[PDB]
Amino acid sequence: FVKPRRPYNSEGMTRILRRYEEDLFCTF
Amino acid sequence: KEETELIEGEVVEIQIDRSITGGHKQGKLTIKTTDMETIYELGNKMIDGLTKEKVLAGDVISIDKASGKITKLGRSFARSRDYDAMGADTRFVQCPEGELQKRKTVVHTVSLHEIDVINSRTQGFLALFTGDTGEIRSEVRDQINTKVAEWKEEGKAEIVPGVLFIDEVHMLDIECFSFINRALEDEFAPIVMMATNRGVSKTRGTNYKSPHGLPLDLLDRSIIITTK
Amino acid sequence: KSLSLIAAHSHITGLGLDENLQPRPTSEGMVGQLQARRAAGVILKMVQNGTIAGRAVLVAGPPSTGKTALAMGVSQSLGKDVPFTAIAGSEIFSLELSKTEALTQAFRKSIGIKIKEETELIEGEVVEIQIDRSITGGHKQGKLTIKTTDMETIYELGNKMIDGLTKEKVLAGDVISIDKASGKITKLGRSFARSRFVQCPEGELQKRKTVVHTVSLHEIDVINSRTQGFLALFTGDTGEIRSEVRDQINTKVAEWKEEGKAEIVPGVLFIDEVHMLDIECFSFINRALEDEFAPIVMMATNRGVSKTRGTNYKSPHGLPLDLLDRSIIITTKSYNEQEIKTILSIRAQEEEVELSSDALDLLTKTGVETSLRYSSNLISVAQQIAMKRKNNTVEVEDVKRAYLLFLDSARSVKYVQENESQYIDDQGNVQISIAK
Amino acid sequence: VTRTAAHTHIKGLGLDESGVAKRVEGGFVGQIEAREACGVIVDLIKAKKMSGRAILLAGGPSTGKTALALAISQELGPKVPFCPLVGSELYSVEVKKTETLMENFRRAIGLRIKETKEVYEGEVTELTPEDAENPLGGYGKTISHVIVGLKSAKGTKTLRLDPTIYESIQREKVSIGDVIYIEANTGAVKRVGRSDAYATEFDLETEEYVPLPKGEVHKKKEIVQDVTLHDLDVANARPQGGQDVISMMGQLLKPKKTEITEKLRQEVNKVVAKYIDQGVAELIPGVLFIDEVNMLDIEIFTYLNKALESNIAPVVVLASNRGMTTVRGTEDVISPHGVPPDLIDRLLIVRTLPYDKDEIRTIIERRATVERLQVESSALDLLATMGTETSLRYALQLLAPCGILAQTSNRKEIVVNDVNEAKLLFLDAKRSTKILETSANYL
Amino acid sequence: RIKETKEVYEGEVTELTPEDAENPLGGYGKTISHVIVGLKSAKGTKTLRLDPTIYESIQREKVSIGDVIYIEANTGAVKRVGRSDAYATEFDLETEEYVPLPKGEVHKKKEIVQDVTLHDLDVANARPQGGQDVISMMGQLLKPKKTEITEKLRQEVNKVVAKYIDQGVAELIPGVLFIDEVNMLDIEIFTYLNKALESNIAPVVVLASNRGMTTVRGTEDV
Amino acid sequence: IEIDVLCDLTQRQAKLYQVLKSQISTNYDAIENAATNDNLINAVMQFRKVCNHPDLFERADVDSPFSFTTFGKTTSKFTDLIYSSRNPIKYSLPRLIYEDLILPNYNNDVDIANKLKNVKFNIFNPSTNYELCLFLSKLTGEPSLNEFFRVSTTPLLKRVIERTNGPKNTDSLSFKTITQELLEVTRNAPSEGVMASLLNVEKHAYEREYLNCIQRGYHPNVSAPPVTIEVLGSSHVTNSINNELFDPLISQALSDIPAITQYNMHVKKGIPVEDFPKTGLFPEPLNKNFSSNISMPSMDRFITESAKLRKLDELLVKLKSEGHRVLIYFQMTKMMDLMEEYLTYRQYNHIRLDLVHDWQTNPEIFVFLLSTNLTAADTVIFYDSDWNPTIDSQAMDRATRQVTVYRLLVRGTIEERM
Ligand SMILES: Nc1ncnc2c1ncn2[C@@H]1O[C@H](COP(=O)(O)OP(=O)(O)O)[C@@H](O)[C@H]1O
Ligand SMILES: Nc1ncnc2c1ncn2[C@@H]1O[C@H](COP(=O)(O)OP(=O)(O)O)[C@@H](O)[C@H]1O
Repeated sequence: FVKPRRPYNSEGMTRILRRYEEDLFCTF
Repeated sequence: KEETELIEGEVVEIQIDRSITGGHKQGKLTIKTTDMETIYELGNKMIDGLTKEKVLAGDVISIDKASGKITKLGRSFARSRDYDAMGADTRFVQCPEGELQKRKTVVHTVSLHEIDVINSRTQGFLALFTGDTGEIRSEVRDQINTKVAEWKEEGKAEIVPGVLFIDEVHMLDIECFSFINRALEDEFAPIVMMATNRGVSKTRGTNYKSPHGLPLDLLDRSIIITTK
Repeated sequence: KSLSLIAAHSHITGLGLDENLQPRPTSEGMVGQLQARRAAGVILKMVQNGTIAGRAVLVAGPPSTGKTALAMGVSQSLGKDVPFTAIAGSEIFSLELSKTEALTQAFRKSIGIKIKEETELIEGEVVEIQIDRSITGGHKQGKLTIKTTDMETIYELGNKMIDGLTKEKVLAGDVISIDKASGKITKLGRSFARSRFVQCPEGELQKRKTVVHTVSLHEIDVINSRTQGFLALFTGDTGEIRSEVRDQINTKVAEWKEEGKAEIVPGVLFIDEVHMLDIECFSFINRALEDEFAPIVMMATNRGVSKTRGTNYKSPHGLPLDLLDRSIIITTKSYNEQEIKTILSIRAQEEEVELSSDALDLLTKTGVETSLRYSSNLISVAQQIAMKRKNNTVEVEDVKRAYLLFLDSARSVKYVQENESQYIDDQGNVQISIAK
Repeated sequence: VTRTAAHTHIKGLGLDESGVAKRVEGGFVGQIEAREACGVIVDLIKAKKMSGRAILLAGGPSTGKTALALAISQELGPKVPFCPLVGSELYSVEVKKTETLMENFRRAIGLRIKETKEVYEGEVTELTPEDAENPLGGYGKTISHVIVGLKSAKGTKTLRLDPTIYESIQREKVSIGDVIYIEANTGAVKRVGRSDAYATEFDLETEEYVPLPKGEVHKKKEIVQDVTLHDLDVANARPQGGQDVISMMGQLLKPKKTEITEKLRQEVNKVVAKYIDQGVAELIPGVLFIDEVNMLDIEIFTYLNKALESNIAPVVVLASNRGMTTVRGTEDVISPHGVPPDLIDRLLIVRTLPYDKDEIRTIIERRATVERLQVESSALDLLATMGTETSLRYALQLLAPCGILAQTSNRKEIVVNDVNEAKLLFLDAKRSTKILETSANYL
Repeated sequence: RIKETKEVYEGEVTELTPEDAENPLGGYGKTISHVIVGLKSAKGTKTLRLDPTIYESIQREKVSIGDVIYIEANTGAVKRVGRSDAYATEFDLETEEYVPLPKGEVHKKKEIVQDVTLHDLDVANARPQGGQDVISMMGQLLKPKKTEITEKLRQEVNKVVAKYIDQGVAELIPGVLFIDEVNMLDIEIFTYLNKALESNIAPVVVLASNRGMTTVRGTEDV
Repeated sequence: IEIDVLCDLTQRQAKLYQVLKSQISTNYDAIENAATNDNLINAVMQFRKVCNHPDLFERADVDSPFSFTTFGKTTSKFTDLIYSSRNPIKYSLPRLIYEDLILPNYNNDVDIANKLKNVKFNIFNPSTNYELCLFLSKLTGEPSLNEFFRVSTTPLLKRVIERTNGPKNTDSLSFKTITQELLEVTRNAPSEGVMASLLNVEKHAYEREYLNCIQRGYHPNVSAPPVTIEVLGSSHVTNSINNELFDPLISQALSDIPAITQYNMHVKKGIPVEDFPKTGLFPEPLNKNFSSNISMPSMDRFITESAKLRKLDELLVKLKSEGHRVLIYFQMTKMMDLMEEYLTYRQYNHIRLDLVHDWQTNPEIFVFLLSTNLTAADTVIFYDSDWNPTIDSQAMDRATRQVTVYRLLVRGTIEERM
C-alpha cells in the first residue's frame, strides 16, 4: 500500500506561482 | 561524519504561499530530471534561499539537504517572453540525467572551542566571530566533554589532536604557569610547543630569577630541544 | 527547616547567664570566659533596650579563644525577628560596588522595620464543585461547597472565581486557602480521606489573621530606587544607589514612627577580621556611627601591633587610634586544662562520639600541648578508625593512630626545616633528583 | 587504541577491608600512610555528617598529591560531586574572588530529587484559533483561545489553550501532522518530528520521523534528577524557564556573573530543606579540591576562615609544595607551605614522602605497561638510574620518544641505544641550565 | 580596489499599472500577470515590463505617479529617490523631498571603482546583518563598544579576498602604518609586533624615536 | 565450532559499574569469591543487570531540566490548559510601603514630583526650549521637533519595538558612513557578486561546516521562573504584576499572528497592515535542535548504550545475508520484552508468546527467543552466557548442518573473571 501525503492547508494566505510560460501573484 | 542527499534537476513549477505580513512561508517545488519528476515540500529556510538567487522555471539547481545550500547551475529552457527588468546572462547547461536524489557521505572538522561557544548561549555563532564569549562556565565544558566522548562511542565522530604553539612563553605570569602545570594533565590536552630566546632572567609576577624565565615545576614536565 | 550537618559552633545555644547577668560555669554550651560573657550580656541588654544607637565594641584576644563563639552566642541569644549581619573583612572589596557603598549596604541591612497588618482569609476543605456553562458558553455559573470541622456552606461563584478555580485545578477533598482581595488560591494538600496529606481546618471559615512583617532599611532603599526592582535583592546588582532615596526613606520612616504605624527594631552588625579593611573604610566607619539609624557594630580581631592596610605605619590591633577612641574593648583570655577538657567533652556529645576517660585525658594533654582545634579535629576522625575495627567506643589506640596519621603545625614545620632541599624556597630553588 | 595523559593507571587507593594499604594495588606504589589517611578521609566523607572539614597534602613535587586526590574521587564514585580547581581559577574579571570561592563551595554540594512531570503529548490533528472581538483595543492579545486536537496510541484529547502556551507552540513552529511534547510544569513545548503515518520521502529539511507515543495523552511520570545547590542559585539569579517576558528576554541577553546575595541562598536552603523533609530529595555532600594553594591571596584565605564555619560547607582538600614561603598579599608573613597560621589550626596536614630507586623502577613499569610498550631489563635499569639522577617525570615522559625511535627501526623492543638517542635528542632542566651558564648570549 | 558594473533604471514614474491575468484564480483578487512601469528621464522615455513580485516593493516604499525611482537590474528592489521638481508647487504646505529630474538615458552601464580597507570589511562582517531580531536593533540603539575580533574572521576575509583577486576583479593596495615616539610602547606590544610582522598580509610599518640609551618601558634593566 | 566475542564497556555502563563498586563498600574480592562459588547474590544480580543492559537497572527517559516551579497539578468536551507556573520562593511585602511610596494618594507627592521632573523641567520641551529643539533638528534632520521629547521619556524596549524607518531630509549635518553604504547594497543581493560575497562571510562559514545538522550538547540543569512577590490584600499589586509579566506589546512582538487571523483582520474587518501590532522579533535559533531544552529518547542510543546489543546488531547482518535461523538463550524476562521491543523496532520475524510445530512448519521466522528437537537450527547464541555444563549441554543437545555457538562477553567485568 501507498502511504498518503501530508495535508496542505494554505487558507487566508497569498500565492506566488512561477510556471514555464507565465508568472502569477495573488494578493488579498 | 555526516550523511547528506543531493538533488539536481530542472525546475518546473515553484509555488510559494506566504502570510499577509510575511512571516509564515510554505510551498511546493516541482523539480524534474530526464527520467524522474517528483514534487517536494518547502520550508522557511528553503523559501529564503529560493527567493534570494532568483530561480525561475527552466533553471537547473543543485540542492544539498544537510547543509541547506542552493546553487544555481544555469538555465536550459531559454524562455522567450522575458520581462526586461534584469540583465541576466545565465549559462546554457544540459539536462541532468539519471537519479534525482543521490546519497553521499561528507566529512567536516570542527574545533572543541567552537562547540562550547555554540552551546554557550542563544547567539553563540555571532560570538564565535565577534569574540564576545565572556567566561564560559564549567558545566558547559563538562557536558560537551561527555557528548564528545559519546559521539566517539557511536562512531559518528573522532578526535584529531593538534599542536598549540606559544611563541615567547616567558612573557607570562606565574599564575599562567601554575594553571598550565595542572591543565597539561587532562584527557583533552594538545601537545604544547613553547619557544624561548632567554637565559637566566626574572620570572614575571615574582622576585627571583629562573632558567629560561620559567619556574622549575614547568621545566620538570618538559623535554627541551636545544638549538645552535 | 535550616538544614545543617554539624557546624563548628553548633553547641553554642546562647549566653549562659542568670537573671542578674551572672555567667554560670557551664550553661548553653559555653564554658569559661566569665568577664567576656558578662560584657557580651551587657551588650545584649544594650541591643534589647534599643534606646541608644551607633556604638562600636571590639573583641580582641589570642587566636582560638572563643571570639566567634561569643558572637554566635550573642546571635543565638537575640533570637528571631532581629537583624544580625555577619560579614568578613574581604567581602567588601567588590568590582561593581565601592567600599563605602558596600559598607553602607551592610549598615542598612542591620536595622529593620516592624509593621503589623491584618488580612482576612478563607481556608477549608472542598466538598463539591459545580461548573455550569450556557448554550453559547459566554456566561459561566458555579457553586462551591466548602466545610471545616465546625461548619459547612455553599458559595455562589462569579466568573473570576471560576477562572481562578479552573486554573490550578481543584478537586473534591482538597484543602485550599482563598484570598479574596488578591485572588490567589493555594492548595494546602489533601484531606485524610482514603475512601502530601493535611488535616481538615477547624474553627470559623472566614478568619481575620494578623501577620507581623519585618523589613530591613536596605529592602525599602532598593524598592524606592527606580533604577532596579526588587529582583536586585536576589541577583545582587544594586549598583551604587544614590543618597537621595536614602534621605526620603529616612524621612518616611521617621514620620511612620511618629504616626505610630511602624516601629524600628535595631540589630547587630558583626565584622569578622576587621583588621583587613583599608583606612578609607575605617574613616567611613568613624563618620557612619553617629547617624540615628545606625546599628551596634561588633568587630573581632586577633592581631597585635601590625601594619594597617593602605598605610606605611603600625598601629595597635591593626586599627587607627581614632577608630579605637570610639570603641569599648572586651578582652578574651586563654584556656586552662579543665576548660579544654569540658570543651572536648561537649564536642564529643555533639558529634555522637563515645569516649573513654583515658582517651579524653590524652586528647586534653595533646590539646594543651599543641592546639584546641587540633584535638577538636582529631576527635571526629578517630571515630572512623574505631569503626574500622568494629567497636563503638574510641580507645587510646585510635587516638594514637590518628595522631600518627594526621600532623599538626609544629611537627610539620619541624619536618620541613631539615628537608628544605625537597621544598620550593622563596627563590624558587628545589632539588628533585634523589642522588647528587 | 586508548588515549592516556600522565594518569589513568590509577584506579583508586587500593586498600583492604580493614584500611591497610597493600604495596601494589590500584596502580599505586608506596605512600602507605598517605593512602591510609586518605581512606579514613573517604570514610569520613561517606559518613555524611561533617561540614567544613579541611585537610592539606604537603610534600615535595613529583610525590603523588594530585594522584591521591584522583584516588579520592575514584574511590568515592560518580555520585559524590568532585570539583577540581587550581588556585589561579579564582581571579576573575567579571566578579570578585570571594563570590567565585562561594560559587565553587555551593557547586561542591550535590542533591538528588525525584520529580513528577505532567506531560501532554501526541500527534497534532487539528489546530484552530479563535479571534478576539476587538483586536486593536491594544489591551489583550489578538487571539482568545486556540483549540488543539491531540491523538496517541488508543486515545484522543482536545485541548483549549490560553494564548501564552500558544506563543511557545508557535515558537517551536509546529504544524498539522507533527508529534509534540507539552509539559505543564513550566509550559515548555518540545517538537519531536513528523509522524510516520504520512509519506516520508517528499521533504527537504532532513527531519526525523517518529511514531505515535504510547499510552494516553495526559500522563504523570517520575524523573530522578541530580543537581547542585549552585545550579539552583544560578537558575534563580538569572530566571529562565517561565513564559513571562522577563524570562523570555533573559535567554537572549549575554550571560554574566553577579554577586549572589545571602537572602537567595537562605531561601534556596529553606526550599531544599522542605524538599528533604517530604522524603523527595536526598543530600550528597562532596569534595572540593584546590591545586597550588600557595597562589591564593590573603583575602581568599581570610574568607576561607569564615566560609569553613558555615553549616553546609563541604570537605575541602588543598595541595602545596612550599617550605617557608611568604604568603601572597603580604610582605613579612613567613608561614609553612604558604598558608597563613589562622588556616593551619583548622587543618589536618597529611605528609607525602619521596620515593626510592625500586619504586621509580616499578612506577616506570606501570607507565610502560599502560602505554602499551615493552622495554628490556637493561633499558629499564637505565631509566631507573635516569629517574634517580635527574627526575622521575623526565624518566616518565622519555618513554614515547624511545617507542617512536624503536618503531622507526622496524622493531618492537626498546633497547639501550634508543634510550641513548633519547638522551642525545632531548634534555632536562639541569643540562639546559648548565648550557645556559656557559653561554655567550643567553644560549 | 574593487571594480563593478552596475545596470540601472532611473527616472520619473509616468505610469504604474499592475496588469491582471487572463484567467484569474478563485478566492483571490487582482491576480497580477505582470507590472507595466513607464519611465521618464532627460532626453529619454522607456516603458518596462516587470516581475509581478516588484509590486510588493512598489507598495512597500510608497511609489506613486510623478516620483523618481531607482531600479537595480538583477535584484529588483526599487527605491524612492524623491519627488520631481515639476510638482514642487503642487500644494501650499507639504514636507516632501524635491529633487531634480535625472540626466542621461534611463538605461546605462556604469563601471564603478570602489576603495575599502580590510578593517572596514572586518567590522562589517563582524556585526550581524540587518534582521528582525531584538538584539541587532538593540545593539544599534546602544553604545558601540569594541570587541576582540577573532583570527577566524580575518582568515576567512583573507581567503575570500584572495579568491576575488585571482579572478582578476579586485586589487590589493598595501599602505604605511606610521607610529612615531615608539618609546612609549610597552614590551608586550613589542612582542606582538614581533609576532605580527611575520604575517603574509602585513603592510610596511614606519617607526620614529628620539631617544638614546634608555630603558624599555615595562622592564627595569633593559 | 565454539568461539567467544569480547566487547568493551560503554561510558554509561562504566558509570553504573563504578556506582555499584563504590556503594557496597568495595568488597570486590568477596564479590569475585561469590561469583566463583556459584546476601551477596542480591549484590551480584545488580552487577549482572548492569553488565547486561543499563535500562534494566535504570530506564532511560526524557532528559529535561529540573522545574523549580509550584504549578497547579492534578491529584489523580475539552480540557482547559492554563499557564499557572509560579516560583516556590515568596517575597512578602507589607501594604504600607506600597501604598505610601509607590501609589499616589492625597498625602504624598509622587505624581507631582514626576510631572515636575519629567515635563516642566525637561530640556527637550518645545514650549520652553525651542532653540535647543531647532538646533537638534538641524543637527539630526528629524522632520518633527517633538521627537527628542518623545525619545527621552519612553523606555528603551518600547523605543526599539516601535522604531519606524521614517525619511530624513538631506539638508542636515548627518549623512551615511562607508560601512552603512556597503551594508545597504547587500540587503537583497544574490550570490556570485563580488560585493555581496565579500560581505557574507558568516553564512558561508555556516553552510561550509554543515551547522544545520549538528546536535545540541548542553542543556541547563535547573530552570526557574522569576521570583514571585506577594502582597496580601491588594488587587492593584496583582494587576501591576500581571501587566509587567505579560505586557501585550512585548509579548505580541516576540511571537507571531496566525495567518487566518490576519486574513480576518485585513479583509473581513478592513484593518490596514500598517496598523498591525508588529511581530517576528524573536531571534531564530541555530538549528531545530537548539530551540528547546528537552531531549527525546532516540532509538539509536538504545543500540549503542549496550555493547552486547551493538555487537549483536553488527553480527546479525552477516547471518541475515547468509540466511540462517538463530537461537537466543536467556535467563530472565525483562530481557525478553526488551528484545521484543528491539525486534519490533527492527521488524524481524520472531515468535509471539506449539513452538516446535511453528518452528518446523514455518521457515520464515528468523530469531527465536528462549529462556532457561530443533534439527534445522544452525546458530545458537548465548547472550547472558553461563558456564554450568548441565544447562549448556542440554542447550546444544536441544538444537544436520554445521553448528556454531556465539558467546558475547564484556571486557573488564565479572565475565572476564568468569
Ligand atoms: N567558652 C567556650 N565555650 C564553648 N566553646 C568554645 C569556647 N571557647 C572556644 N570554643 C570553641 O573553640 C573553637 C574555635 O574557637 P574560635 O572561636 O574559632 O577561635 P577564635 O575566637 O580565634 O575565632 C570553636 O569551635 C568554639 O566552639
Ligand atoms: N604512588 C604512585 N604510583 C604510581 N605513579 C605515581 C605515584 N606517585 C606519583 N606518580 C606519578 O608521578 C606523577 C606525579 O604527578 P603529580 O602527583 O601531579 O605531582 P605532585 O606529586 O607534585 O602532586 C604523576 O603523573 C603520577 O602518574
